[PDB]
Amino acid sequence: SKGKLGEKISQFKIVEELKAKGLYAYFRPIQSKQDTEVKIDGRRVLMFGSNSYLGLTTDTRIIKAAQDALEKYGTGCAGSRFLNGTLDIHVELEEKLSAYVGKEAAILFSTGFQSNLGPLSCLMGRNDYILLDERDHASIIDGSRLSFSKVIKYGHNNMEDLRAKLSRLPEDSAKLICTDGIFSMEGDIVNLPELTSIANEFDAAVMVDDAHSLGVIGHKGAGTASHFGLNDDVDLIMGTFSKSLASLGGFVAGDADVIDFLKHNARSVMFSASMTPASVASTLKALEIIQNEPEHIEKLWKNTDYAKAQLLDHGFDLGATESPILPIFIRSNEKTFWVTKMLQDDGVFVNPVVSPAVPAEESLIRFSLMATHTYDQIDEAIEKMVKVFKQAEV
Amino acid sequence: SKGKLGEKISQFKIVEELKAKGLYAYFRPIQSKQDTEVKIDGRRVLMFGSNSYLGLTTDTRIIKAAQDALEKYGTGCAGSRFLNGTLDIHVELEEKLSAYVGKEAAILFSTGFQSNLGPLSCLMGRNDYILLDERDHASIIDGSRLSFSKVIKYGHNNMEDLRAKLSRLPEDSAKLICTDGIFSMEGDIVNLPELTSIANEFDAAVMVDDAHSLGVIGHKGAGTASHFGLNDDVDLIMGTFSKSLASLGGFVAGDADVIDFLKHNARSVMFSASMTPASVASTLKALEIIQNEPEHIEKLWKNTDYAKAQLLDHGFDLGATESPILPIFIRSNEKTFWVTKMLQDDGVFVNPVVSPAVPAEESLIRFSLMATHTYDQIDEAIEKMVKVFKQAEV
Ligand SMILES: Cc1ncc(COP(=O)(O)O)c(CN[C@H](C(=O)O)[C@@H](C)O)c1O
Ligand SMILES: Cc1ncc(COP(=O)(O)O)c(CN[C@H](C(=O)O)[C@@H](C)O)c1O
Repeated sequence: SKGKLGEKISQFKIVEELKAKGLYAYFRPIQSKQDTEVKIDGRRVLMFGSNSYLGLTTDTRIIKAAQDALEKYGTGCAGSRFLNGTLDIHVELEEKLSAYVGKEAAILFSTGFQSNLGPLSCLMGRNDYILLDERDHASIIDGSRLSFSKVIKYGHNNMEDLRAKLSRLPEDSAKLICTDGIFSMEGDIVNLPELTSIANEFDAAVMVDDAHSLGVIGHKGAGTASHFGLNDDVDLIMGTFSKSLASLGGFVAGDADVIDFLKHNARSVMFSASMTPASVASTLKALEIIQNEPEHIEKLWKNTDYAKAQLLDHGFDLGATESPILPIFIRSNEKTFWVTKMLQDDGVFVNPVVSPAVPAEESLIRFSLMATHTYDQIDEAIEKMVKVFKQAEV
Repeated sequence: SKGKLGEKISQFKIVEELKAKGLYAYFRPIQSKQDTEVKIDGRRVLMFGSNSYLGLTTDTRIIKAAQDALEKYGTGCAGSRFLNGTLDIHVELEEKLSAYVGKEAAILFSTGFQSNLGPLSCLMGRNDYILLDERDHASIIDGSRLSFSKVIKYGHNNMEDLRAKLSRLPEDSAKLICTDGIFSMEGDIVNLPELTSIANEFDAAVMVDDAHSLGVIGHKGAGTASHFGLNDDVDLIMGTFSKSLASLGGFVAGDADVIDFLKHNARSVMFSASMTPASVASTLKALEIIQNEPEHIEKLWKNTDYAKAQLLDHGFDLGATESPILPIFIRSNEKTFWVTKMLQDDGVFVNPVVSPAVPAEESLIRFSLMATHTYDQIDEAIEKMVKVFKQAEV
């Protein structure tokens, strides 16, 4: 029955207002591959809003690997990994990821989101604590809320605040610190050296979410611990397959004993169907390409360095990025919606960040690079972004 | 750092004990398609532990649809639906599911699990209530824990308990009742007529999880509301693609206004990458086959009725199933592990249910049918289950 339910959704007017103003730019149906240009309503649009940092969702070797796994294994596993849903290829991908990030063992999950729900829900319990950077990804906060522990947020990359909050806690309690590696809103990197120095002083577990780091930072893209040399100070390396690795799913890697506990105790793997064969095979082939062909990472960074220089040279106000995520400040929700829509209509796809995710005065568009971008495409998008920022009076 | 973390996992000994006793039967790597027989360590095993109720993960039309979508759309969308991760085919599948279950609109999620997290986390808030059957799936409890509401469990299919608990709540509060349609542990059906009569008297929203119901009950498999004629008394129909539909993902269907609110407010869709093209295409083709070819559902039920009769005739103790899930009571955790392993070694795959999921005295194995099972395969598995139950002294 719908009386109270209708009242619960009654105040949510922003979508109807964006649509009626002709500003609504969400859920655009793309008609093509995710690539440097996409097709929407039959036309071509430059894509600067993707997480496919290495451009690999169009790699024919990865497409064929997935098609071959469909041929051999079919469309789905139709069960949980612990029962009837494990394939030989899931185990192969766990062994290959463990080798890649330098850990004993790994467990896959069917999404990146569920990869954070698993360890955050089941390791810390009653009388224990989870410490979260306040800018951590939504799946980390949600995973931590599914624990029976006390969740404490600390200021963004604020090591004095982390240390102070750890200092207040009972000695006879377990603690876990969970952080994004690269944070996707400003593209900044966690202070892993100081965070792990603090974790060691308080004997806190460390988990790093490398969604935006794998294929981006670290030796051969192996992530944030690799970038800092701190593999031995990080208990759990989490990653996703939905960004550089061109697929869907994620993993948690760490010591065999911890991984054995997770794979039998995390509800998000015990009670959810396993990755499809096609996604396992595409992740395996993408992982082989990222390591064997260094050109993908190198050009991602050539594009990132070029576009960042060009944006700063044209006088854009950039956030404190250290990654291929170039946050461009607009500082008005209304201008951010207007710029986003006018750019889409003019052939450029960027992603808006608006209230209530951020304050109006910090509203921005995210311009993300892919290894497959050309300097001509970057130049075309920046020319159009100068024109639209002119029209919008930013 | 690992001192307290090592202490947190120290008491978890059951897996090391099962392995050392030679009883461990979990995470078996299958080397073939999910089918009526699977290959494990090179040998052939009858599969009676699957959720693929219609046998469709091997349908060449569904395999080819997925391979064609890889060819056209690549391996992944690399973003959230609201940004750069919507395809025309996602929208097509939402419109087709809305038509199938008889609702205005639908929103996909990348897993069934995340399909429950979405509506349960974001509709009821502070000062509101979620009412859950105590046997609801883990993803429903977890979704409800991610709300800011008060979560109340009621006794399993206990309508007097549901009504009593609703009666205690403030009138000036929203309420939502969430139930599995078919419950997977005993295979029983929710009392939807009485639950919806109570919901109407208290103006509570109703959500049904039809993971095990789609392709199983209802007209052309359209689920639990369809089975009872109660579409107009159910606000939200949730389903998964990982069972009859042979794929990965799920959806929530309902009124356009409610679905518009969810798709913009559910963290599990705002902050998680969209279904891969291959999985969208396989779900679309499976959905077309389930409706157009009635033989799949009919034979699922011919197999279910045959196997249930044969189990009862051989004197097995069955749970209160109304579905293709045939729960066989063993009532000893040690016998359940032993029977499960001896059956696997002898060529039969069933799924154990043990403490702490259930009391020792209610421990059981689940024997599930698929439309593609033959009566000969059913007979072979029951012959082997009689032999192993003899050896185990059940
Ligand atoms: C009633 C119900 N709802 C939701 C889900 C989650 O849907 P999924 O993410 O697509 O798996 C399941 C999963 N049931 C199986 C289980 O919990 O064993 C799982 C393996 O598919 C379920 O049984
Ligand atoms: C830091 C981080 N962790 C975990 C996840 C979840 O991984 P997924 O389930 O594979 O998507 C994301 C998703 N980031 C994107 C986002 O939140 O917009 C999402 C679309 O992929 C992320 O940015």
